[PDB]
Amino acid sequence: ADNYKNVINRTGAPQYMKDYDYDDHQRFNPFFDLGAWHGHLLPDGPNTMGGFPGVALLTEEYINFMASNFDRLTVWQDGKKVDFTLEAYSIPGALVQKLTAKDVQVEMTLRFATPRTSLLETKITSNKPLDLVWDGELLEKLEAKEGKPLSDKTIAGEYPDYQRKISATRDGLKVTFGKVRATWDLLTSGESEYQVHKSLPVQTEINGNRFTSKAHINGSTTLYTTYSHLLTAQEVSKEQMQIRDILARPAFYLTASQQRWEEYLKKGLTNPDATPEQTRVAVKAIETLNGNWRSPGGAVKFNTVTPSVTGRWFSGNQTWPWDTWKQAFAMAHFNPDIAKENIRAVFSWQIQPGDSVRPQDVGFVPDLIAWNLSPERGGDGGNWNERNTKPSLAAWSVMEVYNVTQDKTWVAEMYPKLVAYHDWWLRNRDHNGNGVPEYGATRDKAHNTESGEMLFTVKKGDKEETQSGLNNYARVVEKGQYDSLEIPAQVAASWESGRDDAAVFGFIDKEQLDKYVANGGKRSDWTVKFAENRSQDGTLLGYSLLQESVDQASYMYSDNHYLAEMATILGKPEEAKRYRQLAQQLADYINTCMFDPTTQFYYDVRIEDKPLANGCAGKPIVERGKGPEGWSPLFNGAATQANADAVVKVMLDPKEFNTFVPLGTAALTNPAFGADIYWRGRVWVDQFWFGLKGMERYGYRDDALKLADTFFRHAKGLTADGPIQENYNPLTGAQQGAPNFSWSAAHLYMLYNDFFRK
Amino acid sequence: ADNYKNVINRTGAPQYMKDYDYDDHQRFNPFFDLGAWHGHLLPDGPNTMGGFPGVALLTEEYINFMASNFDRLTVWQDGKKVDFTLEAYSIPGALVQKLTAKDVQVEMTLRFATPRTSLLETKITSNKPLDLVWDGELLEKLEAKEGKPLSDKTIAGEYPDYQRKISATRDGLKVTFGKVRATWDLLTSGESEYQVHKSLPVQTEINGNRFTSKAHINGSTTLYTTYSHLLTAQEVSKEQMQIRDILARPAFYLTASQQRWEEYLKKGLTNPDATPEQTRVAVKAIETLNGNWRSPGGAVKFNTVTPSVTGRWFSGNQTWPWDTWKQAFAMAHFNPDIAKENIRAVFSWQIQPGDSVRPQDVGFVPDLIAWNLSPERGGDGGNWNERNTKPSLAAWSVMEVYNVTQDKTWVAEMYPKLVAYHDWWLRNRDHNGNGVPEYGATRDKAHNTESGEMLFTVKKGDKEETQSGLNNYARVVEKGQYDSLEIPAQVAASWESGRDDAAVFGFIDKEQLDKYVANGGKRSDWTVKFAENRSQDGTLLGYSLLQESVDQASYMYSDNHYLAEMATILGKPEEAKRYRQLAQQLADYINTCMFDPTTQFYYDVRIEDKPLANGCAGKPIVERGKGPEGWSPLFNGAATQANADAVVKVMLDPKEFNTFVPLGTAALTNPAFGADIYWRGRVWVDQFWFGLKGMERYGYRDDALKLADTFFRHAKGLTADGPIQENYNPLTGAQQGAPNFSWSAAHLYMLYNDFFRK
Ligand SMILES: [Ca+2]
Ligand SMILES: [Ca+2]
Repeated sequence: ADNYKNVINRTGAPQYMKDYDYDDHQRFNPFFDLGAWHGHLLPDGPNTMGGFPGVALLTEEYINFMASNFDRLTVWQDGKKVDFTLEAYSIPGALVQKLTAKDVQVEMTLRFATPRTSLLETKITSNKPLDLVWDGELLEKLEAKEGKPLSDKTIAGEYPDYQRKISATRDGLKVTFGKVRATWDLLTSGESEYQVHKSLPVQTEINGNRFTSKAHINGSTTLYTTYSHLLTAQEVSKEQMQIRDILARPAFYLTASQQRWEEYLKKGLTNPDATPEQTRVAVKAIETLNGNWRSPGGAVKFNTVTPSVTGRWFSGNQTWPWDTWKQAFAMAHFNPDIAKENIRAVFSWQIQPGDSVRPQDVGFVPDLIAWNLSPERGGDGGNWNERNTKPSLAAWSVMEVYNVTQDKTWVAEMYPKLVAYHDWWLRNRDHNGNGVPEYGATRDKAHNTESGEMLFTVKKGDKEETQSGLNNYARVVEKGQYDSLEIPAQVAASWESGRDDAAVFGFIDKEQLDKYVANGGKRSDWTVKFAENRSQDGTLLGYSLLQESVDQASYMYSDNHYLAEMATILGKPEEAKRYRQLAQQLADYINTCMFDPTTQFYYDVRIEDKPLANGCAGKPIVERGKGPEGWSPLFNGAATQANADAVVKVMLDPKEFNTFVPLGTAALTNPAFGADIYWRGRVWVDQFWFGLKGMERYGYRDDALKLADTFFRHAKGLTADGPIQENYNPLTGAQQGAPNFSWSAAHLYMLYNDFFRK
Repeated sequence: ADNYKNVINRTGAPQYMKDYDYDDHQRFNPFFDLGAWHGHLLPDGPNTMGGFPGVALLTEEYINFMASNFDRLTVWQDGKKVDFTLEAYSIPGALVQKLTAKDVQVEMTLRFATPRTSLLETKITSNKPLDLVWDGELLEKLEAKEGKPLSDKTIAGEYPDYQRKISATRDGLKVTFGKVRATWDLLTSGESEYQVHKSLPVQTEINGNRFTSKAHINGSTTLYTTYSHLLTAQEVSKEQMQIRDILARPAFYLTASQQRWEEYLKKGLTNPDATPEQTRVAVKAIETLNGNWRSPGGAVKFNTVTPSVTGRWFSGNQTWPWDTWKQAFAMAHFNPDIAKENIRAVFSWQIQPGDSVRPQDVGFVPDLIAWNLSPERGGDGGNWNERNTKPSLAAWSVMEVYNVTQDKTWVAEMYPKLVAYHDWWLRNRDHNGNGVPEYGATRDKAHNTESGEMLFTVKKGDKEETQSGLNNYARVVEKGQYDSLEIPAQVAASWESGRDDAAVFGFIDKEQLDKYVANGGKRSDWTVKFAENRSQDGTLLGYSLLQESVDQASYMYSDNHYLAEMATILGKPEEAKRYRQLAQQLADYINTCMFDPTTQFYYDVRIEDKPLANGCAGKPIVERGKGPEGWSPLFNGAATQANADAVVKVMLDPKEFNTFVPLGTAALTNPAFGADIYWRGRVWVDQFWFGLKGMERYGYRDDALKLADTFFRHAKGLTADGPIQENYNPLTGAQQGAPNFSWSAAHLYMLYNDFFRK
């Protein structure tokens, strides 16, 4: 671990609870481990030297800073303060700082000991007795963006019930917090606490929101301190015995952390052809993913991994299916225990028969689960969402854990859950019943009235009229006399696709649409019709875009392929043959229906009023341009060799996808292309890797290696010490997105192992 | 009428269907009369000379231009066009233009003949034979704002089904229109037509959207032409016999129009002490109101008057109660037949027992009625609104008609309808049941769910959350952890008050609010709580602001006061005694509860959690500042002399309301004051006149006369030829609002009658 110092800049001295960057994400990168609910930063100068500033608290679903300096050590001799020089750095699994002075030296090492407690070793070297002083102060200011205050609002003024208080204890001190149910900002139980326990007797003076503690030592000695963020009264009670254990045998906990991390690196850094710089990227990915891992909390009874511990809306233990599949696929190779847990977390809330909220969605996996359940399920959580799910690469992910562990009991455990999810797609996301799914949405309070009528708002100029009923919707779409049409259910469908702004789903701005029509196209070519899915008895099951997506179909091909393998592993030959048959049928549909012989590429197809003579639901939507979904059949292995050869030529074309940073979310030729548009131009690491793997699968590994090299040389900040983000401008390589982004980290790790090299 | 040429500039050559000003109103002022559904403009120069350009069609609920030049005459002799010099002007009730040449002259007079037809007299004087040519062309461009096109969209491109078509006929030509149901822009039945009939045979050639008609005359001759905009097949059939009668006795129709207008002027201009300039303003008001008068159309079976025939959202026959009361009050003095009809139109849709939509609203008068009924009543109209009503000055208006006509049958006719409306307020707009109504909203699809749960949206940052249920609402308001709360029913309540952005109703911008709090005030001081009103058996009747408005209480005083007067006139002494008692109780409440001695003014009171010891629902809301409602008790006669004396001192204070243009919608001292804010500073003619009348009622006629003079000398454009608008900046006198605004015209006329003097 010592070979990788400061892979990510973890220094910082927060002055606001919400010390955000331009996109509302915490602008510092705290160290979290063991799935804990609090993190720490490194001192950035004389003002924070002696402690690890920026205590970051994960308040159920958000990350909020508690203080800048807190338990910062200063040393005194003969009544005079010792003058230290600072050296601070992070390593995978720990924060370290060394203070050097003539007669006194201090070496502090901070590692995590339990899912709720971090351990600080303060090794003091001194030839004479000394007086120690620790100080701390809770933050007062509420919000800032890029170092500048957004307002003069204070934490206490904004949250009168927070009522933070510092109290002395028999072996340290604790901060207590009142109950705050700020749905989108701060969530506490009224029983949460931040505790500080120490190995020596200390003298504490509390002055409101600041404190000063003193202690006298006789000479060189090593003290131990535990820091714990406990979210409930039960957690507080349970942790006490652990804290006692930690202080009694601190060496065991330091060693356990050290060995655990040596193992992550040993198991994960498996590419001997990688350069030191490329290996460092892999380590950054490992640090990022492990930092985003959260232990069980609230409604989530399993360890999980979120998109970003520092993200505005991705913190706490908020978990999404899409992210989980890629996260677990990567983590299977270095932290398999958590990879498995993350998958379990998502499936733990899979809809069961007789569900109290949506019995018509058996097998469904929620878009978002978190500490707090939605009001529909008895909680007060505002994030918990069941309006949609995400593209399914669940089987792919489960199989990867097996590839590494060869644990058949893991397959036995997950198989029935994967089958239930697989079956749900076919019942609730197959409007025309041809076995090829569509992205869509569920029946929900945000999508329809009490009686089941689909809600929608028509916008024209400054007029906004809300209506309901599929019939009325049909009439409105026909006339097309509106500037825009907002359908909550269709918005949810865009979320279900994983690319809510992609051109293929009808997203194009006025400027682009005008040019399109000016070139001979019709604005109606961009209208994606919507439909409801009802059972044979008339029961509303959900909704579907009247369009079948080629990536969706390819993921379904993958699902069947892996389910067939699992069935074989479990000794279920007949089920294996069925899935093998389902896979073949999907491959044939993908190749016959979604491949356009003329443009030599794959596209989505509309579910037209009547199917084509060949049985296809509709023709490929070539007019909306080419996108990454085009190589989904290659990545998933549904493509024929000839069609793959054709797609690869387009991918390598500099006028299409072979840009400064290759394989973006829309070809340069796409009418809705935008170099800065998230899903209509920007390059995402997952789609990029899918592309290279698809290329490799059909015999083009040499070309994939070339594109990977281009990516390594052009993707901005790759070899720097900044946090991992979400995407890149394809022309400039400039980064955008939330810092410490999990799925980017996951695919960067995959790239390191599969395509990066000297 | 000849003494008033060009009172309003009616010249113009529209080049767009929507030739709008900066606020989306048609930038020209077409001549409309007899309640017809089409209007004409005067030629602006050589380009339009020979015809009356800018055919304006009232397409059910909107005003849309059809063409610039249409049926424009040019005269030819020996193949050479006769060169004419132009003279054109409008007079009350007619448009006139004269073309002068050496040996040829043409005199054209255009007046309206029926509620669907205008008549043009073309008198040609010539010493030699001549070849006549009439030409026209339909507009092509869709929209522009003050001359600058808003896009390159064409009419046909925007409305593919409009399919305008010109066809030749044996006696002229016609333009037919396809069926267009563009709710917010253009409404046609698919059977509407614009017909041109002439007294002399002409050969018409059609070329796409343009036409040319030719005829040869042997010398001086006078021809007659009729122009008719017919909106339905039935109207088309019915008008034919009218056109025949018109062409058989053209001079009789011209005379009838002339006489009708001489009568309007004789009846209306009765102030012998007015200056020529002040009289001209009265004439402009008369022309404006008569132009906004519409004959029966669609669902409205009575003649009515709209806020503005040229308004973006006030055209067609859209009618509101608030406007109607003031419109009829003024029109009683010159066009009483239509004043009565306007009142009848509003009450024709008053809710009756057993109503199919809102049986719980018997007596209720809709906020907006128009050609097309709402979908809830079987139509496809989007304007028809029953989410709320308007302040009630219905009795006051009905009484003015009686004061002029002395027709007791009129009072007998309206009395029961007024009584029903009176009773509705007490049942559905008195949340705490103390007999003092509040402004509120009805049960509506836009306000609540099918089960009757009140809808509302909570906004925090970029997060929006639509919830339902009064209990949930109460909680949200208690926590106050939001930036804004959007409640459809409360929005409708602001519409019912007639001042949707008034300070007293909680409307204040961030800057102003931050300043208020910085000065020691509480932000919650501007929070107006809301409540539902339910009957004994639990039926939802509607909603009420938890606030009793002083103007509302004063209008209820007025209602009872005038009903008592009517009961006496109708010989119902016991009913009179009851209304007198109710009026008395309201006056006592207004004087005891809403008057604040300290600031010498009246204010709304909150309906506090518990009433005050004296029985008042709450303390006057003095902290939100003073507004025009403060003198409502004076205008309506509810104030005691002592309280009136106090209020008048504040009104005449230049640091409060006695500004450049006096008596605006918010005192200069109001914390939410804004010189350009419609309801928080701007001066409206109705509130101004209410103030002068209130002043006069309590002995201050001298001061009211002075303010009237100040208004006449300071209100911008008053003596110019521009159309009447909505309001004025109190500091500069600058105008804003829809052109040809009815209620401003109504009150300007009242000012002419009551206070304007030499
Ligand atoms: Ca399908
Ligand atoms: Ca009341």
